[PDB]
Amino acid sequence: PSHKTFRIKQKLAKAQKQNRPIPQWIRLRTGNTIRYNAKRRHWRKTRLGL
Amino acid sequence: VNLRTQKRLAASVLGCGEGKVWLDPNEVSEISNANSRQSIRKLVADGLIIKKPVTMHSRSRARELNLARRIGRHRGFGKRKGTADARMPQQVLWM
Amino acid sequence: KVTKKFIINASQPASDKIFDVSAFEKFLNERIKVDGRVGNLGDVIKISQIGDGKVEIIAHNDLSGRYLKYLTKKFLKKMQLRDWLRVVATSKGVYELKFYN
Amino acid sequence: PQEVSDIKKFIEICRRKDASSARIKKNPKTQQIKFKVRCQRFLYTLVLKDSDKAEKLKQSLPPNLQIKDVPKRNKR
RNA sequence: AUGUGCGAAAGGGUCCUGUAAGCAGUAGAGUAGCCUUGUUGUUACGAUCUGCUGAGGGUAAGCCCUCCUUCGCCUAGAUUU
RNA sequence: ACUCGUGCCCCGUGUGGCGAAAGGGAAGCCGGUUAAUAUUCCGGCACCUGGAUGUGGGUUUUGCGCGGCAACGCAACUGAACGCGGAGACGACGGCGGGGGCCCCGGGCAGAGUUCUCUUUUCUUCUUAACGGUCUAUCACCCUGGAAACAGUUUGUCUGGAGAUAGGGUUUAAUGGCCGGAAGAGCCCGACACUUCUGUCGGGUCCGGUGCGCUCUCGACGUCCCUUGAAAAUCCGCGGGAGGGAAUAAUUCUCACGCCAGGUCGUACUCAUAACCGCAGCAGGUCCCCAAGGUGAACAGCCUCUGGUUGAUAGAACAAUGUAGAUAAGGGAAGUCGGCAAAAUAGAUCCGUAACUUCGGGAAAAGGAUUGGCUCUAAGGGUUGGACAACCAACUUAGAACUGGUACGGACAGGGGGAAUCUGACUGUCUAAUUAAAACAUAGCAUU
RNA sequence: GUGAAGCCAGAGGAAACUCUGGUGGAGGCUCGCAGCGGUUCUGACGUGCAAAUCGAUCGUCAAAUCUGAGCAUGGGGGCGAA
Ligand SMILES: [Mg+2]
Ligand SMILES: [Mg+2]
Ligand SMILES: [Mg+2]
Ligand SMILES: [Mg+2]
Ligand SMILES: [Mg+2]
Ligand SMILES: [Mg+2]
Ligand SMILES: [Mg+2]
Ligand SMILES: [Mg+2]
Ligand SMILES: [Mg+2]
Ligand SMILES: [Mg+2]
Ligand SMILES: [Mg+2]
Ligand SMILES: [Mg+2]
Ligand SMILES: [Mg+2]
Ligand SMILES: [Mg+2]
Ligand SMILES: [Mg+2]
Ligand SMILES: [Mg+2]
Ligand SMILES: [Mg+2]
Ligand SMILES: [Mg+2]
Ligand SMILES: [Mg+2]
Ligand SMILES: [Mg+2]
Ligand SMILES: [Mg+2]
Ligand SMILES: [Mg+2]
Ligand SMILES: [Mg+2]
Ligand SMILES: [Mg+2]
Ligand SMILES: [Mg+2]
Ligand SMILES: [Mg+2]
Ligand SMILES: [Mg+2]
Ligand SMILES: [Mg+2]
Ligand SMILES: [Mg+2]
Ligand SMILES: [Mg+2]
Ligand SMILES: [Mg+2]
Ligand SMILES: [Mg+2]
Ligand SMILES: [Mg+2]
Ligand SMILES: [Mg+2]
Ligand SMILES: [Mg+2]
Ligand SMILES: [Mg+2]
Ligand SMILES: [Mg+2]
Ligand SMILES: [Mg+2]
Ligand SMILES: [Mg+2]
Ligand SMILES: [Mg+2]
Ligand SMILES: [Mg+2]
Ligand SMILES: [Mg+2]
Ligand SMILES: [Mg+2]
Ligand SMILES: [Mg+2]
Ligand SMILES: [Mg+2]
Ligand SMILES: [Mg+2]
Ligand SMILES: [Mg+2]
Ligand SMILES: [Mg+2]
Ligand SMILES: [Mg+2]
Ligand SMILES: [Mg+2]
Ligand SMILES: [Mg+2]
Ligand SMILES: [Mg+2]
Ligand SMILES: [Mg+2]
Ligand SMILES: [Mg+2]
Repeated sequence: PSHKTFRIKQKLAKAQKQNRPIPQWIRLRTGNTIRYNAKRRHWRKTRLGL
Repeated sequence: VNLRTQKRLAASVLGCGEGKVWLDPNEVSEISNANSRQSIRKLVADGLIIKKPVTMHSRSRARELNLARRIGRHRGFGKRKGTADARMPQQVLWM
Repeated sequence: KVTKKFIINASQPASDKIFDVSAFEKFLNERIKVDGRVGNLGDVIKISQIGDGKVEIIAHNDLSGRYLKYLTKKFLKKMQLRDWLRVVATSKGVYELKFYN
Repeated sequence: PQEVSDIKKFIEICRRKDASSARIKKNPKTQQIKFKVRCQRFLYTLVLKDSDKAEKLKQSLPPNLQIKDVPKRNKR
């Protein structure tokens, strides 16, 4: 809702900041195995528990 | 060429609904570059964006019926659906 | 008796020779209504022209400049000049014809 | 906003230390002249019906505080 | 694939409905607004009625006729034996 | 109370926190602005709370205002403890009255639509915030006076020797009038600049009426209860009278003006046939606010304006069987476990209405007639003159003639009815997802 | 829609209380819209739109009416117009 607590707002901020694809230069490092962001979350797919 | 943004901005600027906003069919490319309320106002002043007039809705037939009923033309027993008290309350008459 | 003054200015189309001022004057004669009746001018309304492409309206009743504009539009529609001529007002009691096409 | 009834109280208000500015609004259609002075809390308006008293009040007002004439169609 | 051809209109016929829009009345229960002392006083509203008007509208979409009503079209294109 | 914090003197019955983004509660409105925020930004114009000390004003000098018969008034006009009171602070419903907004009607202004013909025509605009000043606005209260031949009075009631009618006042109560705000805004027209930088400049922005209208709010009445419909924080008044108050100087001031400050967190967007929950972009579910015109009793159905959509895989054809919507000659339940389904009835006005009954009902019992259009007539009000005339204003009812398709609640909307039996008195409740019932509950009765 | 108390007026009679016009606006009254519910079609659907929905028809609709948020009762426990 528009009414939010500071804690809830902060956690939403953290989720928004984590919602991104991985950097491209990561895949160029030696020994890299990360192909894509496996913890990607979408507001329509997976509900975050507050 | 997508003009939904232009239609929304023109509706906001003109204070009408988006169904009354008229965009020039022959100036679509020029209108698509507006992107701002100042430019929308400029296009409105230039006449490329126009607020369409409201759809007609007249009360002439209602007024004619009211006058005909004043002279008593459409108030027979076949024109009444409510009871006598619903049409003219006895309490109001007594008051 | 109170007197009201109106002016209809057709100077531009009159000079361009597309507006017939005398025909318009006779149109007011045959169309203006007093007491809900046509042909009852009865010296309460006088509609003589004043030469310079203008028709002058003396009224001794509550004759309305919009009735006048309505009659002017009716005459323009009758003579088929609505597509080029329009009736505008810029000050009190004066309506003139202007080209727009 | 507050209305000032008489010229003496209006000028006494204009002499105040907190008087910031003043402006004359001329309404020719009503033949009215309004002298408005902006103080800290309130805007004080004095209404006059003639131009002679308006001119004499304008020339008798304190000269330190600035006076404007309210141009038609004030810009944003 | 030149035809008693095919198609689109139109016309006529058949059929269905029921007398179109507009104009005019001395027909219309009446009413009003100016005058001539009325006998149509001239007008202005008025469901409706009468005449033009068995009119007008529709009619093959699975109705009929038109080698001499009108306007178009044609001896193809492709596949297989 | 001291140069310095630490020396004392009074009161005491109490002596925690959390708990409402719909309860209580200090204070902000208008215009403009962005791609996306705005009662938060910008401009103008305000308010509240707290703290400080000024200028003016008022009061006094052994003292703490003045006026009014009074209700009370006025710009202030001292007031500790201790106490008293008020506000916060309260149900549901009914009719009535006032106010705002909306709707409607008339005239005018500007623009637009129509204009074979007709239409002084149809539509749209014509605005005024918070905050203040000023004048009013029912109930109540005060003064005079003393009422039966009782009077005043509401739609309803009620009121009066515990003092009515009447006359004159005081006062609570603006979403009322005028003024400031404020036309400088907003809006509407009209005319001149131009790659842009700049738009610029003219004008206008009105007056009335109406009402069982809709919505909100306020007021005075009234009804119901074996039902009587929060608390606290906070704010105010008073009883009391503790302290203190330089005849040439401050003045323990709720008056006017003036000075300083107001931290923290939320604020996008959706709120749903796609932003939530139902595994999903699911015909389900999910709490509110605002609420136009016509018909009509009516937020019924049906049509329309503003606003919003035109989104739900498409094209062609029209077999059977379907799903949904209907119609059928004659018969009219012969069908079937069973009138299941469907049909029939239906609004309003006027007639007429049985058995039975707990006298309240039954009852819309049963049944019958009328209903359109047009042209008229009558009645039902307010104001002024001088018993009539004139002016103003809506609707509601009744009567008559004419007329057509013998039709008129022309769509929509809208009871089938009666004679009985079993059963539960009735209203109400339950097996969410096969049972709504005669089951449960109930008032009443009785027992412990 | 019906029209309970209370109230006004007029008729009778001798009394007492009879009657008749009105006013009024009571009721776990009634028709009926929204809401709430869920009778029948034993309709649709029945690998559905849906792990209970859809349509028509129905019950109730001013009070044992409907409903939000906060709070309480926790498994042999709770709560139950059962
Ligand atoms: Mg009514
Ligand atoms: Mg033919
Ligand atoms: Mg004809
Ligand atoms: Mg004929
Ligand atoms: Mg024919
Ligand atoms: Mg081959
Ligand atoms: Mg708390
Ligand atoms: Mg609150
Ligand atoms: Mg501010
Ligand atoms: Mg600002
Ligand atoms: Mg302060
Ligand atoms: Mg002093
Ligand atoms: Mg409360
Ligand atoms: Mg209405
Ligand atoms: Mg009007
Ligand atoms: Mg104002
Ligand atoms: Mg008195
Ligand atoms: Mg003003
Ligand atoms: Mg102006
Ligand atoms: Mg309400
Ligand atoms: Mg009202
Ligand atoms: Mg928002
Ligand atoms: Mg979901
Ligand atoms: Mg849903
Ligand atoms: Mg309506
Ligand atoms: Mg009506
Ligand atoms: Mg309706
Ligand atoms: Mg929308
Ligand atoms: Mg689909
Ligand atoms: Mg069938
Ligand atoms: Mg049959
Ligand atoms: Mg038959
Ligand atoms: Mg039969
Ligand atoms: Mg049988
Ligand atoms: Mg059989
Ligand atoms: Mg049935
Ligand atoms: Mg039926
Ligand atoms: Mg009875
Ligand atoms: Mg019976
Ligand atoms: Mg009957
Ligand atoms: Mg008749
Ligand atoms: Mg009938
Ligand atoms: Mg029924
Ligand atoms: Mg029962
Ligand atoms: Mg229950
Ligand atoms: Mg069940
Ligand atoms: Mg079970
Ligand atoms: Mg069931
Ligand atoms: Mg009931
Ligand atoms: Mg339901
Ligand atoms: Mg079934
Ligand atoms: Mg199936
Ligand atoms: Mg269902
Ligand atoms: Mg059906």
